[PDB]
Amino acid sequence: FTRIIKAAGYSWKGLRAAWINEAAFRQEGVAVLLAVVIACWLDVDACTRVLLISSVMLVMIVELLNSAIEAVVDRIGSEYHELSGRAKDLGSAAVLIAIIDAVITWCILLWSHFG
Amino acid sequence: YSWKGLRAAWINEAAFRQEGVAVLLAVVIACWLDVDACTRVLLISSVMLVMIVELLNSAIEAVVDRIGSEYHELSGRAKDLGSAAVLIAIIDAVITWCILLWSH
Amino acid sequence: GFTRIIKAAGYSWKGLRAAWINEAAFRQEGVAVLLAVVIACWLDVDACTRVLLISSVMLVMIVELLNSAIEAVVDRIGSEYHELSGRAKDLGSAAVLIAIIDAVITWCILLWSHFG
Repeated sequence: FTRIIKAAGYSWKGLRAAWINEAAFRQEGVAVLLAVVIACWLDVDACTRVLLISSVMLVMIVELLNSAIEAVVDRIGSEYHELSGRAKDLGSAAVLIAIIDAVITWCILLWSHFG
Repeated sequence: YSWKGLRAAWINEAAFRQEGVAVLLAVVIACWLDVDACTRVLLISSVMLVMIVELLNSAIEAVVDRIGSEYHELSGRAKDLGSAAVLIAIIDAVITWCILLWSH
Repeated sequence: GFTRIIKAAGYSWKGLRAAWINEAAFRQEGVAVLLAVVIACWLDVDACTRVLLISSVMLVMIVELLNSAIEAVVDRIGSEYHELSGRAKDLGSAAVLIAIIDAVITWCILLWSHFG
C-alpha cells in the first residue's frame, strides 16, 4: 500500500503548492466549496447536484494541469534562454473553456430549477 | 493568453476547427431538442471536454517541439500519450450522446 | 484528408498501449474504470445518471493520460538537465487526485439518491 501513500503525498504537495503560489487556484477552491454548499442547500435532484459540483471541479483539474505545463516551460526557459508562450497560451485557453463550460452548466441548470 | 491560444489553435490545428464546429453544432442541437437541463448540460459538456483536452494536448505538443528539434523516445511517448487522452474524450463524448439520444 | 484521422488514431492507440505497459497507476485505475463502466451499464438508472457515472470515471483516465504525458516531458528534460524539483509532476498528481475525488463524490451522490 506504500505506493498509494507516496502518490497521495505527491498530490498533497502539489495541491498545497498550487494553493500557496496560485491566486486563481485559491479562487477556484473557494468556488468549489461554494458550489458544493449551494448545490446541497438548494432542493435539487442528484444529477444536477453532481453536475453543479463536477463542472466546477473540472476547472480545478484543468488549472492544475495547466500549472504543471507552466512549470515545465519555466524550467526550460530557465535553462534555455529562449521564450515563446505558445504552450502557456494553449493551456490558458483550455482553462477558459473549462470556465465557460461551468458557467453554461450553472446557467442552464439553475435556470431550469427556478423555472 | 486565452484568445491568443484559441486563435492559434484554430488557425493551426484542423482537428480543433472540426471540434469547434462540433461544439457550436452541439450547442444548437442541444438547445433544439426537448430535453431536461441535465441532458442539455451533458450534451454540451461532453463536446466541450474534447476541445479542452485537445487544447492541453496541443500545449504538450508545443513544449515537446520546443525542447529539442531531434526526436526522442520520451518526447514521442509524450505526444502519443496526449493523443491517447484526446481519443478517450471523444469516445466519452460519443458514449454520452448515444446513451442520451437513444433514451430519447 | 480522411487518412489524417486514422493516423491520429494510430498515434492514440500507440499512446494507450504505451501508458498501459509503462504506467502501473494507469493499469489499476483502468481496472476500476472498466469495472465502473460495466456496472453503470447494468444499473437500472436513467440516461443522465448512467452518463454521469461513466464519464466521471473516464475523466480519471483522461487526466491520468495527460499527467503521464507531462511526466514524460519532465523525464525528457531530466536527461539533459541535472536538477528536478518535480513540482510539475506533483501538480499532475494533484490533478489526478481531484479527478478521482470527483468520481467518488459523483458515485456517492448518485447511488445514495438511487438506492436511498
